[PDB]
Amino acid sequence: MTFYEAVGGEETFTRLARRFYEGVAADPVLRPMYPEEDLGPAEERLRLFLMQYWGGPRTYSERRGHPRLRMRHFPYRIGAEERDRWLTHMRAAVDDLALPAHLEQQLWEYLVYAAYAMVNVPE
Ligand code: HEM
Repeated sequence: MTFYEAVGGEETFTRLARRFYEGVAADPVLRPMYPEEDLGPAEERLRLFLMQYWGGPRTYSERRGHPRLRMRHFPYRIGAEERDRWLTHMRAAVDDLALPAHLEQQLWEYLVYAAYAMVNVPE
């Protein structure tokens, strides 16, 4: 019984990636930063990544290799502003998930830390 299975498995992340990406999609600043006309495959990459990370299927890494996230975000201008907006849509996406307090909190803390860590603009 992993964290993965406990929070609701695959359909929880689908829900989370989906709700996060609607928030991202409708963001004046974040949206033009996702350089795809179609945001479907980006959603998908997130969904899979989160699954894998929390102890679900290793699909992400069998499709793309290692996550090396800080490396993969290297092309992008991720400063305090971009991070804070990313967070706003994650919070909203986590909230809608309506997970039990402790499971919510662990997932949130991770997401917070990871974004804080993703900031890569010497500033
Ligand atoms: C901190 C603010 C962040 C910004 C502005 C940001 C921005 C982006 C952008 C523009 C892309 C490419 C999307 C595309 O393909 O069109 C991307 C990819 C991705 N992001 Fe972030 N990101 C942030 C933080 C995070 C965090 C905290 C996580 C994970 C917990 C994450 C997970 C991913 C993953 C898994 C990909 C695709 C990885 C792959 O290429 O296989 N990002 N991000």
